[PDB]
Amino acid sequence: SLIEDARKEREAAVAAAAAAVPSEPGDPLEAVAFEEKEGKAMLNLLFSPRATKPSALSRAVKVFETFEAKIHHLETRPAQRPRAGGPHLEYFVRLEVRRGDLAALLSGVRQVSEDVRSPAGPKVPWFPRKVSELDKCHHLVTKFDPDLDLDHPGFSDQVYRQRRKLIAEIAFQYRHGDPIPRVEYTAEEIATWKEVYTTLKGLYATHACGEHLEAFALLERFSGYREDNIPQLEDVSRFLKERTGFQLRPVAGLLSARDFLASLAFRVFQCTQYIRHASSPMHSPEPDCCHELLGHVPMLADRTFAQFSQDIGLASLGASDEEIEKLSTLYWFTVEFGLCKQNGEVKAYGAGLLSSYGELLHCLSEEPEIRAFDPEAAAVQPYQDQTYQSVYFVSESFSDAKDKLRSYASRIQRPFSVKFDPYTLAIDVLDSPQAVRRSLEGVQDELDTLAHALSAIG
Amino acid sequence: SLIEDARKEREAAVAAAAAAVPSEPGDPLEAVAFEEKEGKAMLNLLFSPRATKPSALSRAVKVFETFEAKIHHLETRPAQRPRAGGPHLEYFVRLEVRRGDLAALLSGVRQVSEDVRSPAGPKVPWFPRKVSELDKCHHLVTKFDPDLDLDHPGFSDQVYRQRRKLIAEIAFQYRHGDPIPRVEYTAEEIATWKEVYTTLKGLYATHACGEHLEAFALLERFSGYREDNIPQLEDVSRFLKERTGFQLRPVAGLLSARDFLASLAFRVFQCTQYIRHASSPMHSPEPDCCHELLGHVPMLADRTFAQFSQDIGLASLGASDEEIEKLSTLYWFTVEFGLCKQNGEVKAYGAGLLSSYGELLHCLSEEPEIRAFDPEAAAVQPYQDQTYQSVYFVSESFSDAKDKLRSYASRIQRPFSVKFDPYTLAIDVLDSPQAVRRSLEGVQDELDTLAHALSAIG
Amino acid sequence: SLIEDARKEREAAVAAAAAAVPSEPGDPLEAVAFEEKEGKAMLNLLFSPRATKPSALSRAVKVFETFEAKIHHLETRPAQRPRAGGPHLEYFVRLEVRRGDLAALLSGVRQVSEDVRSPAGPKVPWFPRKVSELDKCHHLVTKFDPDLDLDHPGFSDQVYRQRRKLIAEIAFQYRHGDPIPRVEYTAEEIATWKEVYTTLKGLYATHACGEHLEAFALLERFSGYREDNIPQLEDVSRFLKERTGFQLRPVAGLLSARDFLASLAFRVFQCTQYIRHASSPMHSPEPDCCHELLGHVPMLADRTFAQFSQDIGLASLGASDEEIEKLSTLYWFTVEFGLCKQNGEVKAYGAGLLSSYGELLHCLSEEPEIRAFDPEAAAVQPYQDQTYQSVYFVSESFSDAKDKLRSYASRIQRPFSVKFDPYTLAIDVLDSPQAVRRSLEGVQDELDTLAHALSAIG
Amino acid sequence: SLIEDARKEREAAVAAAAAAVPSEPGDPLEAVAFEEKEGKAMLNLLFSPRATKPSALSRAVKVFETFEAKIHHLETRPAQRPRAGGPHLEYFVRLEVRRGDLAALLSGVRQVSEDVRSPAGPKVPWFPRKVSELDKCHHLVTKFDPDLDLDHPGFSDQVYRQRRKLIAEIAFQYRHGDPIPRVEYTAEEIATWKEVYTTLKGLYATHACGEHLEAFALLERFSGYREDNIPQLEDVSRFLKERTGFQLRPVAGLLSARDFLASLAFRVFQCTQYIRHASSPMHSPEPDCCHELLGHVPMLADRTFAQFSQDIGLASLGASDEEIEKLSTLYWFTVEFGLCKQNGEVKAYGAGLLSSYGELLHCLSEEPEIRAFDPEAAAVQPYQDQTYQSVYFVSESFSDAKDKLRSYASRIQRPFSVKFDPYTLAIDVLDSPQAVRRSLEGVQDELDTLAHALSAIG
Ligand SMILES: NCCc1ccc(O)c(O)c1
Ligand SMILES: NCCc1ccc(O)c(O)c1
Ligand SMILES: NCCc1ccc(O)c(O)c1
Ligand SMILES: NCCc1ccc(O)c(O)c1
Ligand SMILES: [Fe+3]
Ligand SMILES: [Fe+3]
Ligand SMILES: [Fe+3]
Ligand SMILES: [Fe+3]
Repeated sequence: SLIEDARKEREAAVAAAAAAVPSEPGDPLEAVAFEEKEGKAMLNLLFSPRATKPSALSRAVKVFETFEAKIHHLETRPAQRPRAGGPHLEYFVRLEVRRGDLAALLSGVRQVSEDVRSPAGPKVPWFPRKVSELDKCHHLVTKFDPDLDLDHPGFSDQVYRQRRKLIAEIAFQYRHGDPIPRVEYTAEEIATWKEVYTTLKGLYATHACGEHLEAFALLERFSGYREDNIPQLEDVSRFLKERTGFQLRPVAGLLSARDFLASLAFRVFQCTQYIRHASSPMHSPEPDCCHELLGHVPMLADRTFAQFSQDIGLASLGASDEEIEKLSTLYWFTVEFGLCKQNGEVKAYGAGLLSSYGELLHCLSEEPEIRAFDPEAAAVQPYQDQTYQSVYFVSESFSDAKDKLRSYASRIQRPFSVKFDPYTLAIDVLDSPQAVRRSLEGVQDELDTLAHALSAIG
Repeated sequence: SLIEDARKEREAAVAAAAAAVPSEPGDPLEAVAFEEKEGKAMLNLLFSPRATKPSALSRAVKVFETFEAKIHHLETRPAQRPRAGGPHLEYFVRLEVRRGDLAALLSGVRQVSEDVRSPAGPKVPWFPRKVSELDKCHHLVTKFDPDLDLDHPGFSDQVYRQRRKLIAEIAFQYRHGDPIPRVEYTAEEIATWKEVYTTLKGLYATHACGEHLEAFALLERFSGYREDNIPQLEDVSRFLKERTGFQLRPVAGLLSARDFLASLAFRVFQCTQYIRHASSPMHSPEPDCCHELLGHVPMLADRTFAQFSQDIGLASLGASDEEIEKLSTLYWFTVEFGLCKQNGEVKAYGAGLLSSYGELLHCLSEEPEIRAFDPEAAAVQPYQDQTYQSVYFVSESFSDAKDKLRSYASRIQRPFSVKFDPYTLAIDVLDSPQAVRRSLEGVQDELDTLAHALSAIG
Repeated sequence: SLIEDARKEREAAVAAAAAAVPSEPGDPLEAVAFEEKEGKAMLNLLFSPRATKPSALSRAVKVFETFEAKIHHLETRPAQRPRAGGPHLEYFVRLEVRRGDLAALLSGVRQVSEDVRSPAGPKVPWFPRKVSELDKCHHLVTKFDPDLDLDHPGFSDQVYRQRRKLIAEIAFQYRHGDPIPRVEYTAEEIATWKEVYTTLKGLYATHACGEHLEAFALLERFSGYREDNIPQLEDVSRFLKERTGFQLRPVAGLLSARDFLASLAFRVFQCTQYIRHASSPMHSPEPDCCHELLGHVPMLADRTFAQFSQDIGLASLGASDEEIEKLSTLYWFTVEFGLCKQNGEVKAYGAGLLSSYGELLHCLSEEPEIRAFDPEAAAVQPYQDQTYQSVYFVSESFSDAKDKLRSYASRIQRPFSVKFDPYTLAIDVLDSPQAVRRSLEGVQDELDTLAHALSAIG
Repeated sequence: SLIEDARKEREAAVAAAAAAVPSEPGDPLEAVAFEEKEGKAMLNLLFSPRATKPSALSRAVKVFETFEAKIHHLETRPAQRPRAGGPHLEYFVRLEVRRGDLAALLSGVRQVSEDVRSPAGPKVPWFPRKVSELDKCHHLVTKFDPDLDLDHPGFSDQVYRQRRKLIAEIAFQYRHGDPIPRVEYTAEEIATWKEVYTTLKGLYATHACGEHLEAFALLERFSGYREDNIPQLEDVSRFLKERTGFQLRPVAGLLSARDFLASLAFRVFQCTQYIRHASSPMHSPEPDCCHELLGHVPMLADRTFAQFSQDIGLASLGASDEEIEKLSTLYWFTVEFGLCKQNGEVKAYGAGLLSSYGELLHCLSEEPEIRAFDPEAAAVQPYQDQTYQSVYFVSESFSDAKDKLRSYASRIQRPFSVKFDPYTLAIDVLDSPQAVRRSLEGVQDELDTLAHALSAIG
């Protein structure tokens, strides 16, 4: 339903854009996007006048100086000179005018251009830079939003509502760096956990990826994945951070696509503490604690898989809503439902595959269609809800998927790039060569250390 | 007094070696170092027989097979062939014999060699690999050890003893990953903190490094470095981790040199919660909470300085006690007492310099001797205790010190090398090329990401 | 016929091995391979005695010291300890004994082992290190060897024999660094060249790779590829060196597979000055000057293709005869007959494809089988002679072929590796980490230069 | 006298600039630098009008469109916004106008600005990109220029003039890629060569760098550096190319500073075939064949020294005349006269040091001043002519000099950067990130090859 989530997010965004028009029409000056800085407003205007004699842009620049505005950058470059037949007439302005004088001279600039817009298109969808703001803003932007899910199967029990309230309070009031508040579990949830644990463990020897099996074995040895005791979150978070360098974060409510992908970028995984309804233990209408504990968490213990997911998250940064949907679809057809070709046979590592017993049976059956993984194909192919998936993609080696994702991100246009810093666990934008040099200096230092090591050995 | 600490550690180690002889002399088989594995014992013997005709090593290897021992690696190579005049006769054995049969055939091997030893010298001083064991073992190895310091100035007040008990309980019972337990502060300690804060802040505008000043300003803005409220440890730890990727760890008792250097390697700094005695606010007999908060913590906020310290810690890994002393001396003459040449004039960034008002006055005065920093010279030059330092080293740029330390580590012999992983914050030994290739793969992946970024920009 | 050449070379080598046995049998000491150094002989012996009690290797090492031999390295390590079920009993010796005393004590060592051999297997097939020896030794090893080719079509004309004599004299007496001696061309050869040039150029607009077309256009513009004048070798060599960093070398006679691959490694291509027989202008029984000028030379102007060929040559270094055959087959199915998928359609870049008009027609026809390129598949699939090829491999991008060859070389076992130095155009073996560090230093210097450039730009 | 050469070159250049004014003054449109392309002229104009109300730049841009000109890039950005107090008012234009209409509308643009210039300053001093043009253009630019040197000591003999004619004909008519035309030597020159060879070899055991000594030994072993036979140029060129990857080029006449530095960049060294005058064998008024054969050639055989010289040459590319003088001075105080600190004592490797017996005696004497090498200090300190040098710089390790030169080039501003390609021995400008990525791809490929090698070893 995450593709549904991405579609809902993008349609909500476009509706907001569809509602971003002034209530009162009739003003041709309503499309001039501007922002105000230090009492004045900095903005931009583009003109596309045809032919060559009508070059009255002087009047427009006679407008700009009419109020002693602060010009950041004026430029003019008639089109069809660098490329012919694809661009159109344009000339770039960026200027700061007194907010009162801004409209006054924009009235005069209306005497120069009528049928064009500002040259600056979509600037960027905002994204965090460090883990701290990732928690702080995305809890503030996700405040006061309870989940109803009444029409969903079950969820009519008041005790379920109280448990949801408790989980929401724990997650929403949780800050970064803090330890996971331990949550109790009565007999019903632990019994359901025991049932699902037994049913899934008895079949995990089959159809499952060997990495998943070994990760599960190590976790049940250390973290305590047993039918009797449902594991908490702090212990598994510590284990993952220690070995795979990964950690979790409790969350509830309607998570967007963007925040989830940002979390994925920061090598942190959002999670929910409560589990599915006891009336429906075989499947859950919404992914729950057991879903991640058995579908996401185990295969997430792989260093290469974690790196691949992190690369996905990195590519997700600052991407437009369409690209967000594409990345969500790729996640669905790779992480939630992913197939591997190892030891000759095909095994399953998908989270959704590793979270539903019926889907576990169906995935390796011959009824559903299976094909080799393709980034673009997985990014276009649609999904289904409340029904078994019939189309699957297989990746024999996670390295192959990683490099394919590298290529996909490379061909994905962005006005910048993104680098991750595990030292401070931060994100440094890549829009000027100076940051590239800064990163390369550390790269060279690591290379020198490696050379010293190589000299030492032998 | 850390050079004194390193000297005490090495003399204790050699005394243990001086006490590692059997109580009963007269057995020429007491020097055969051996360890027992799986019911049998794996060990090694070397022989240096002169001339060339006495080559009765066959008898020794007639000894080895006399009990069907498990031979790991037998080798023989007469000396003076590769290098002449510096080595001596040797031949390497490594074998596993039944622990009962081991001594029985060693009796026969005594018929072959008498005046030689085992070929395996010092294997390695054990060191941790991840942060978890760094806490767990080094708290278990440092258990049940209270500090007396009665002869030290003050410390006769029972309330001071109770405060020391509280700090020791907090630190010794603190585990990795846990948040810092907040510790209260009565009027006396906060008043002393206010006094020292005022006295040091009023002079930090002078004689101090600009990095220290800006770090202090940022901390007092965010962490709350003010005379009224003494800052805690969790907040500053969070700040350092967020910006400089550094964290602290409470500790008490007699810290060795080795564990401190290992902590330094893991980008974690050991610290004490209590402060100096109110009777002696001008100086402390032992470094305290204010010492690190004002001497270590501020300058530690520098990315380059933190990296330099981390490189020091990395070089410290597995080093023999003599090298431990050398590294301690370098730390004393660089971190505790370090001078920088910036903006034309000379400023101070040393922790001890930035922790004593009298030493702050004395350091930039013309009475003490000042010279340019040299790694070897700082590693040989001695110290003094309870008195102002007269010899100082200056480093105009922390990068220069960093590369000099790189060179010093390069010329420092080790049977391996060390690499740091900030993703999982772990340590991977460097003794086989395969680990080098593993690291280089990630290096190449980062290079590919940088190339993609460079393609994107422009 | 190059696969035939590789097969002939390997069967000749094994026949020499089959003839490397002493004429007089009956001596169990005839299999002890040894070499003599400075009046003594350095060699090695292996023993595989079963069980554990028969450990009379002492007697063998009682043999070694019986003549005061010079022992380089004695080792002993019973098998089934590191790996069980695949190895067998062994222990390594390497020793130098007086050449007269060598056989005398080998007689005694025969009292210890009878059914085993020396531990050192195939050391290496010798290969050059620089361009100079590549010319000097491989002309000395290929001296006094005329080509007969009488049974081949044509070649009964005495004038053809005289032309072959002239070409052989020019090539065989040509030294490295010298300019190409210009060779005249009478009316017959230039007329045949005009005919083949017209026929191939009229069709090169079709079925041919765009890189080939542009390279041919540039060459005919500069080098002078025209039907009227047959181009010489010095001009095209200068052009290739200037642009693609490649050069040619005249050669005749029966070229082995090894020397050709070594030349390929050194970014130099062996060539013949004479052309095919006028009686058979449509096809040649043996590749000639026009074959390379139109099949090899043009596509060789590609930087990426030249790099790919150079990587092939690099992988060829020191490879055993079987691997030589594999590399030859890969060259045949990639260089001589290679298909590319560009601009949607499939084009041909194979040298043999680009050298035969009939094969040019046949290659893009639907009768022959066409498949995607696979390194292993192309290395196993056989060939045919004097008949059109029915099986072809296609590579959409030369980079894909390059990385596949990288992988193939990686999985190809060698006791060392090879690096190329275009500064001195030499080859440095890679068998010790020190050379790796030496190379990495230059790599880091280039990285620093790139960082300086990046800082400068912008 | 090379500093004199650089000074003469720069004063000639500025005199040409001082003579680049129109013969007829009085036209305020004579300073508008313009170039004509495809029948029209592309150029640029800058205006610095004070205050803010006089913003009549519209009129100037009303001028530009008055003839339907082709505008490449118009920009406007008032100063004091990004940086205050150091820049002045400016706005950038670059436009192409009909060459007849260009002056016509420039007349109107004179009504807008009078006291300013074009915004494009010095574009670049032209430099070659490959070895071929380096020879072709710099022989065409240096055509018909005989050397007089009559006032110089000796050189009154007609036979000397004839020898100079022969050398000039050989060098000036020599093309790249061609072998060195061998030049005969009568009894007088070979006798002088024998004398200087004996005198310099008898002292080269002293005061000389060990690298020079070993290089000389290897050359006299192979190339044939003996008093009886004066060595030619082709043999030594082959030797240097084979080992150090360096080659020579005959040249005569008044060589500029720029062409010499470009040659140095291309790892090629200009040289003269004739030698000094027999009347003055102890010293030469101008450097000759023996000077380079004994001063430049031997120490040039060092890989590190050759790399350092190549880095100097690389930095020299496109540098302005002042920077050319700086580089020349650095060459004089490093290559011509350089001191090294090895084995404890100080030795000499300077070319001029290694070319004059009297200067050889004087250099290691205590009369001249000796100091540690500094790039800036050597780039500012002046010289003397026909007299012994009194000031010398010493570099203990050529790597130190190399990295200091790296830093000096880094701080040297250029609108681009330079990279060398030994594969095709070419120069690729570094002004766009795409070329950086192209280079980095090959760097990564070499890294992958190194990783494969490292995997193979062990
Ligand atoms: N993004 C939609 C919610 C979600 C998150 C993580 C999962 O593993 C999953 O199956 C579903
Ligand atoms: N190592 C001795 C104790 C110590 C630790 C850190 C310091 O900064 C300091 O001044 C003293
Ligand atoms: N190696 C066999 C001879 C040969 C060499 C080069 C070729 O391009 C070719 O077609 C044939
Ligand atoms: N550049 C001035 C001429 C010159 C060139 C090379 C030298 O080594 C030298 O001493 C003098
Ligand atoms: Fe899931
Ligand atoms: Fe301190
Ligand atoms: Fe061919
Ligand atoms: Fe010189």
